[PDB]
Amino acid sequence: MEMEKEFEQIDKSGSWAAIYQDIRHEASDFPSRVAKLPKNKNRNRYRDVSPFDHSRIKLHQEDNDYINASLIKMEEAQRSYILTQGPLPNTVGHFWEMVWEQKSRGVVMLNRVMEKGSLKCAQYWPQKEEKEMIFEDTNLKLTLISEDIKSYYTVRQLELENLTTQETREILHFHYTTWPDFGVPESPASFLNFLFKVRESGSLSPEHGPVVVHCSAGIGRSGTFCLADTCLLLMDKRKDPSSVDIKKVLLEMRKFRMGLIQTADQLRFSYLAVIEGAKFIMGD
Ligand SMILES: Cc1ccc(CC(=O)NC[C@@H]2CCCO2)cc1
Repeated sequence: MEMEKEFEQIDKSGSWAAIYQDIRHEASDFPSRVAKLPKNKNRNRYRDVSPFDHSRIKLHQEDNDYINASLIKMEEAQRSYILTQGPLPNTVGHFWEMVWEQKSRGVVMLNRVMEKGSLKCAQYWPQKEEKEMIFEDTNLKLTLISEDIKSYYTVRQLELENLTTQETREILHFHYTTWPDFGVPESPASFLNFLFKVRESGSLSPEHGPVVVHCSAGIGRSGTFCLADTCLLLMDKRKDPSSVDIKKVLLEMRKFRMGLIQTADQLRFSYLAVIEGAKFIMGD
């Protein structure tokens, strides 16, 4: 069923809450035993958000291999994403270790460091060229190279150096800065513009490791980003773009990380973004 029509039918009926709870009821339940070990309590931002054991990212060290991050692998779309929480004071070094080990080109950030008067994430990147960061726990150095500040997002060029081997790589930081403290944006225009800038960069392409995507918990805004990308890619690839079922794509992605899309408003926003993006890409 053409999603634009399904959309107006849910809107006129006002059944967004009922659709959203049907998804919550049908979603996969897999074990998260590593996340709940007592040695990992200070590696988790929220007690109710854990990566499944089968899909979790492992750090390459014998000590403790645990990070709150999951590999979302979309077989038909031929896209992979790592979804992770906003790093904590004790996990900044683990975060950059994962970026290095997985060969990611891009980091996508969908939150501000402070929102609603509370800290949503650590200040994990350098704000001035001449004041670099050193993560001694993981033996990495991070330097700000350049910064391009626009109305809805900022793009930063970073240099990450493995101090062990003296290898360096360029990492692009895509920071969406205007998601509101409450609710979702009114128009998906600036979010779609942002997604097309990440795509243009090569960060989402198969010649690199998976893009690292985060918000505060790594399931809400982060969920919206990968559901919209994968849905628009499937509409490009298939003979009938109207066969793409956004609820079925979301349940497939929820096999790999729990809780993706946190509210009925985020579900409605995801529909709006896909419906609108399907147009501009090929003038519909
Ligand atoms: C939350 C958090 C924790 C740790 C760090 C790393 C850091 O800034 N370390 C200090 C020296 C001064 C120059 C090189 O690094 C950043 C952010």
